[PDB]
Amino acid sequence: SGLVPRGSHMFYPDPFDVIIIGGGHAGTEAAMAAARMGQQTLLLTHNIDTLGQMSCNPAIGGIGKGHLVKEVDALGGLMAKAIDQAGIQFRILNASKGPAVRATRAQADRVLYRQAVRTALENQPNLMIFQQAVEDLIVENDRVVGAVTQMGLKFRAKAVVLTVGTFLDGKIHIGSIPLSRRLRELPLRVGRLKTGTPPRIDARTIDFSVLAQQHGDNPMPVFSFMGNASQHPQQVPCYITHTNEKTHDVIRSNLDRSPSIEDKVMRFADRNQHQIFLEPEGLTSNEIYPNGISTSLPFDVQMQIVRSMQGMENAKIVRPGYAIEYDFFDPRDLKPTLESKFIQGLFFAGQINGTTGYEEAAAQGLLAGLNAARLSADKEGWAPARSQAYLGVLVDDLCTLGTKEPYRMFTSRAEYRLMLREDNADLRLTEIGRELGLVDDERWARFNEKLENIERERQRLKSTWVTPSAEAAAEVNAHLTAPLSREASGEDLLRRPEMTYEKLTTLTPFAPALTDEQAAEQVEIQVKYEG
Amino acid sequence: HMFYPDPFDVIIIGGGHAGTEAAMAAARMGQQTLLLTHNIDTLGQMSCNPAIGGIGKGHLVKEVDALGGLMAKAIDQAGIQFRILNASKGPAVRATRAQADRVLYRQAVRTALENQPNLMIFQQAVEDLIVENDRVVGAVTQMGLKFRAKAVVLTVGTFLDGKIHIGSIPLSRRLRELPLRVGRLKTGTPPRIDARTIDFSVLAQQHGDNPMPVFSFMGNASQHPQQVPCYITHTNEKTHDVIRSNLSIEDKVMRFADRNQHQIFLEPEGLTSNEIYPNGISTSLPFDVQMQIVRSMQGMENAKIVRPGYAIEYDFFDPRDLKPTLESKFIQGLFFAGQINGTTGYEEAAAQGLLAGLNAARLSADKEGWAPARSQAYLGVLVDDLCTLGTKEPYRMFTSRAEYRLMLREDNADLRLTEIGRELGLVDDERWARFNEKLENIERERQRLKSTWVTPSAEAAAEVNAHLTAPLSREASGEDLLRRPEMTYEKLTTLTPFAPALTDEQAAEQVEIQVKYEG
Repeated sequence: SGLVPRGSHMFYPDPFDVIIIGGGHAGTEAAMAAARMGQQTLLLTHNIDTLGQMSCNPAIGGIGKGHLVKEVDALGGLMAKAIDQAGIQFRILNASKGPAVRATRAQADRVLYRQAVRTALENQPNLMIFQQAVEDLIVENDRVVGAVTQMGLKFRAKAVVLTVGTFLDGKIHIGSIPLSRRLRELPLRVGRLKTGTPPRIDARTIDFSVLAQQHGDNPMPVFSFMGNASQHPQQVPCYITHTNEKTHDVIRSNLDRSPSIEDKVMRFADRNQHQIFLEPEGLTSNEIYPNGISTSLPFDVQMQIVRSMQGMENAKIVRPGYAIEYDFFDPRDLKPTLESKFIQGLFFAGQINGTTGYEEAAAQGLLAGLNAARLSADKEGWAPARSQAYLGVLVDDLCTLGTKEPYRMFTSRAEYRLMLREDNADLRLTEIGRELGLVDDERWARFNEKLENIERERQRLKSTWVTPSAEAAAEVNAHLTAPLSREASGEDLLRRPEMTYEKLTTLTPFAPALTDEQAAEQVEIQVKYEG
Repeated sequence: HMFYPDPFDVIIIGGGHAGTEAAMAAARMGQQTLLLTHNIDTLGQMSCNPAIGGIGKGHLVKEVDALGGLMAKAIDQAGIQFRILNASKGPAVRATRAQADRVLYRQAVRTALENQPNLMIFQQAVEDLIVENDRVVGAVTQMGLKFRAKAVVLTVGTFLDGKIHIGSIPLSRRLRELPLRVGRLKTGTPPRIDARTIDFSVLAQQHGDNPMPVFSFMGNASQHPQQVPCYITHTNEKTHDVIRSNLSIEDKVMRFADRNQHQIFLEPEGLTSNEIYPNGISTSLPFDVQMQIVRSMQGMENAKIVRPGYAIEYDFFDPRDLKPTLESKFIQGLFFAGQINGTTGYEEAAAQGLLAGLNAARLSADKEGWAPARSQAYLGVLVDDLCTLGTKEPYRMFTSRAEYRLMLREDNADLRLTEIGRELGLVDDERWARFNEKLENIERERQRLKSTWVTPSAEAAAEVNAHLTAPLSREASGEDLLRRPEMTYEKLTTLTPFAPALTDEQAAEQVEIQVKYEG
C-alpha cells in the first residue's frame, strides 16, 4: 500500500523558551546558560554519550584560550569546572613574564571530561536533554518558532541556538537534510573548514625511557575561580619526541597523496625539528595523542611518519588519523549578540561560525544561550565590549571581520591589554553575570567575599606606615634595595620592584597575610600595575 | 590499497560481547590477534537492558569464567545489584543476575582488552574478507588496509545491514553468494526515562542479596561498586487502553489476558546516570504511544523521555551451516559467533565468542578444534542447538530440561571446564593454582567425612542427636548428617564430633551440594 503512517510526525506537548541544537562545547554552555537563568531549555543532541567530546587533542587552555575559559567561568559556565575534575596535567604558561601574558593549560582525561560534562547537564534544573538529530527549523515570518527532529517530532520554542551537527556537512578524508537547503537558500555565505587528526598510538609500543618528560606545575594551578587543587585527579607527564629529516623525506615522497605535519614540512627548514607531545588520552587509557602529526596522508605514510621518530620505532597505530571538511557560515551575517540577521530568534555559536577551538566555542555558546534566553523573556541581548573581555574581542572580530584574531598576534597586543588577564576575569564579569541571571549564589557569595578582602587589604596597606626610625625599620630595610630615609606605607613599599606581597606581610608592621590567596594576588597586581 | 606490515594468527571482526571474548581467548593462548572494531569507545556496550545473568544466561557467564574469559570479571567490577534467582529450588536451577553500570562495564571491558598481551585493537570498519581456495586468508578495511591471518572470527558490523525504526559492503554480497541462508531479526529498545521526573516515593524497591553474590570463581564481593535498588511500577488498564488503539509490550498485552498487571522494573543505567531503563515496555511503537504508555503508570505521570525507544532489523546467518566448532562449512578458517548467528543475548554471544576464538587460534596453530558436548556445558547445549535447530533453546524450556542436566550448574562450571581450559591454553597459573587448591579441599573434606563417624554409645552423640531431625538410629559417617534435609553444613560442622569447619567457603559450599545430591 501507499500508506505512510507518520506517527512520530507530531508536536511535543510542552513548549520551550530555548532550544539548543547540538551538544559540542558551544551547545553545552548555551544549554547550561539558558537553564540556569531559569528558562525552560531543550538540548537536542544526536548522542548523549559523546557530550564532552574533544575533537582534536585532549587539552584545554593555553594562550588566548585560557582567557576565554576564565571568562566562561566568571559568567557561571562549566568548562573550567569540568577541566578541574578531568585535568591530568596543569601548567601556567609564561609564568615569569607578567600577568597579561600568563595562561593556564591542562591536559584532559577524555573519560573524566565526558563524565563531568554529562553529569553536569543531567543535573541542570530547567534543562531537558533529548537524544535526536535535527531535520529542520520551523520558521514563520523570518522568525524561528521551533525545531523538527529526524524522527519527525517537533518542538516549539521562542528562541533557537544552532551549533554543530549533520546539517553542517562532514566529509572524512584519508589520502539532503532540509536544514542545509534552508540555510543555503538564505543569503548566507558558506565557507569550508578542514580540521584533522593524528593517528592514535598504543602506549605499550612506545619506548618512553629515551624521551624527555614534561610535568605540571607544583603547586597545581586551578582553572575555575571556584576550584581548589584537591579536586584534580591523578597527575601524569607528557613525553616528547621530534620530527627528524627521515620523517620529512617520508612526507615529501607522499605529497602526491593529498596545520598539517605536511604543511609544516613544506613551510619549514629541516634544521627545525618539530616537537611532538605525546599526550595521554586519559588515566585509564593506553592511547597516546601525538600532538604535532595531524595528516590527511594515507595510513601507510602515517605509520612511516610514526616509526621514523625516536621512541616510536615499534609503535602501533590504534585509531588512524584523517582530515574532516565541514561547511561553515560567515559570521559577519550575525548581530554582535550572535543572532542571525536573516532569521529572528536564531543564534549561531561555535563551528557553524568557522571557529575550531573548544574554548572559542564554549565562549560563543555561553553568549548565544544567554541572548536566546533574554529574547525568550522579551529582553534585549547583551554584546560584551572589546574592552570588557576577550569574549568581546572574539565576537566583535567574528561580526566585523568574519574571522577570529590569530594567536600569533596575541603577545604583541597583550601589552595594550593587561586589564584583560586570566586572573581578573571575575572582577571584570561576575557582576554583569549576576545581573543577567548567569551567576549562582555560591559564586556570588565567594566573589563578594573576595571583592571585600581586596578592598580591606588595600585600605589596610594605604594606612599602615613605617617611619624611618621605627623599631621595625631595620627589619624592613633588610628587604629593601636601599634603607628608608622617609616614611613609607605598605602600599609605597609594595610598589617597589624588589618587594612582594608575600615578603611585605611577613614584616612586623604589615603582618598578617591575607589567607584568601586569590585576593592577595590581586592586591599585589593592582598595587604594582597602577603606574 | 595497502598491506599491513605485520601478519596475524587471528583476526576478530566486531567488538561486541562475542568479539570481546574471542579476542581475549586467542590472545591469552599466545596467538597474535587483531580486534577490528568500528568504535573503541563502544567496547562493552549493552544493546538492551543493563544486566548480566539470569536463568541460563548466568550458567553461560560462569562457563565463560571457568575457561578464563572476561564477562564474569567485568560484571563483578560494574555490577550495582546482585541476586540469586531460585535460591530455594536446588542447584541446577539457581542463577546469578546483576544489574550493570553501563559506564563501569565499558571501562572494565576496554581496559581488559587494552592490557591483553598479544592483542592489537584497531578502529576501522571491515570492507570484505580475503578468500583464497575457499580458505580465509585475511580482511580488508574500509580505508583499503589489508590484514593477513590464518583464521578470522566474524561477529557483527555494517555488513549485517542494520536499519533503525520508530513505528552495500562487498562482504554482504560475498556471504550472500555463498549458499548461506539469510534471516531478519528485529530487536527493540524501550524509551529511556529521566530519573528526576519520576516519583520513586510511591514505588516498591528491589535490593540485591546480602551477602553479595560474586560471578567470577576468582572474585570477591569487595570488588563490587556501590549497590543500588531497582524500582517496580506496573502496567495497568489505562496502559492496555493505549496500546490497543495504536496497533515488546504491544505483542505481550495482545497475547495474554488483560486481567494481568505486568511488573515494570525501573533499572538504573548506572551510578553516575540519571537515566532509567523501564524493563518490560520495549516497543516498535511510535513516540506518541511511548509517552502515553510511560505517563500512564504509577510514578511516571510527569515522567520525561531522554532517548526514544526504537527497533533495529538485522541480517543473520542460519547457523545450521556451521560446524559445532563454529567454523563455517563454506569457507575454511572462518568462524561465526554472536549476533551474526541470530542470537541477541550478551551471555549467549560471549559464550560463542570464546569458542570461536579458541578454535580460530587452534586452527592457526594447526591444531584441532574443540566442539563441546551437550553433557559437558550449556555452551555445548547452545552450539548443538544453533548447529542443529538454527535457534537456541527457548528460556521457558530451561526449567523442565534441567531435570535431565543436573550436573550442569552455575556452581560447578570450573569442575566441568577449567581442566579443559588449561589443556587448551585458556587458563592462567593463578586460576589453575586456585582451582587445584579448591579441588583438593573438596577431596580431603569428603575423605575426612567418609572416615569421621559417630556411634549411639558416644559422649557427644547426645548433642548430635539433639540437633538431628529424626532419632539417631544405627551408626553413621560424617557424610550422613548432611545427606538428610534440615541438617546443613554450617550446622553440622559446629557440632563437636565433626568441628573442623572448612575454611574454603566455595569448596565447603560444594561439599554440601556434592553429598546432598548423590543418592
